[PDB]
Amino acid sequence: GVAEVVETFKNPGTYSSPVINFKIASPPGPGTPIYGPPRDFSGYNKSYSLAIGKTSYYDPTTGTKWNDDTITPVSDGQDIWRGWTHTGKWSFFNGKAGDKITLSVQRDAQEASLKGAHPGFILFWRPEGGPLFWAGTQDLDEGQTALPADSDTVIGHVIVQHADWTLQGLPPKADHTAPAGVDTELYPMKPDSYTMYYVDSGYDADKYVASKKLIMHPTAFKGLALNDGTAGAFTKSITLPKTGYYMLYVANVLEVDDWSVDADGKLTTTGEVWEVPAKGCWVNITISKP
Ligand SMILES: [Ca+2]
Ligand SMILES: [Cu+2]
Ligand SMILES: [Hg+2]
Repeated sequence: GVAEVVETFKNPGTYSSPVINFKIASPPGPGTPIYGPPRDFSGYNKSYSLAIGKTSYYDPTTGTKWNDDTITPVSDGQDIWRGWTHTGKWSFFNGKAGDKITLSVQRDAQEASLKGAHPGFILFWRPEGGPLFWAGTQDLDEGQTALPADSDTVIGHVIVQHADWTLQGLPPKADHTAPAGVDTELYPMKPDSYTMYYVDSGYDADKYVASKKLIMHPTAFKGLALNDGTAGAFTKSITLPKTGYYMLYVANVLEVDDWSVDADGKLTTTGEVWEVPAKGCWVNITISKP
């Protein structure tokens, strides 16, 4: 591994390369929007707070699973539920090859004792070096010549958490470029495709109640479990493999007594750990150096 998941563009569609926003902080509602500052962690020792949806990270409500064909036995890599792109929250940073940093997500100071959050993340590298405008994708098909402020494209509405992610069949694009340094044999710049290269991912595996279980796959994400004895938080050391622009996705794993997905793919749970206030589930992402 890692697996590579290859999507086929379709607009309207799940894999329509929709735009994400780096300020939106309010929970999966509307609800009435809350926007904060853009979550740029460039320079590091930055920290931002925002709300994450109940099952966003490993999300049966997506009705979508993928499978990871790089796991032996392949049985162990199947029916991996996707995360939701838009009930997670997106951030970015610019950085340098070899940069040694530490990512921490934990319950927000003001929710410090409410049980619920089991944050996880995915970190991607975008060899294009910056936000990617692509005309004819979902939210850029109305004559736009640029991305809206504080926004960027991602492949689709339901995301893979342990794979390189490729979109193919895009409206032909003559200016799909990378900067001078990028090895375009390893990281090709296609007229009709782009890839989000996997960097790292993990989630908080510490339960609030040892008898309970996480809405999480039995085996496929074994390498991604993060255990530190503290429910509601994880920390992770990350060395940046490349110079340039990184895209960070953070979302939530839900703890339950039991859960089930019925024939019509409806999600049911019992005994949810979810003591979450009117304002929603708030976490704080900090990237520090070191
Ligand atoms: Ca933990
Ligand atoms: Cu979405
Ligand atoms: Hg919560």
